[PDB]
Amino acid sequence: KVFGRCELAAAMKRHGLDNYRGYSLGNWVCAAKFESNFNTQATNRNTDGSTDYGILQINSRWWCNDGRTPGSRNLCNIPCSALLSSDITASVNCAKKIVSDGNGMNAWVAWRNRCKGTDVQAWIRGCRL
Ligand code: NA
Repeated sequence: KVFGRCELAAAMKRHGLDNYRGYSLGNWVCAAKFESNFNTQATNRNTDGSTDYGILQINSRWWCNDGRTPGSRNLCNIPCSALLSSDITASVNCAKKIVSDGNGMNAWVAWRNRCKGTDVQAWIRGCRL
């Protein structure tokens, strides 16, 4: 599924992402914009052979099982495919564990490089939330 901006903002809020670990909804929407362009089916193969899955491009090295990332963990206790669902529940639950890991949203390199320190509230501007 390709979400609308305000549509994704609403889904993330509904699943308690807004101000989760102190990160406003605009941070989450910005990260999703640059990770996936709001496409739940987005995948990206990394050089290390791990893969990134879904609206927030969660990686198989730590967070999900894809059966093809040697020596990897599955800390969200999910098949990586669950992260490609039109239903963002698995992505949001897993993102809550990731953003709790110690480095906050710096875990998403694209959030650090493209969202961090920017006017992120622009990403929920005009949305009925
Ligand atoms: Na894994």
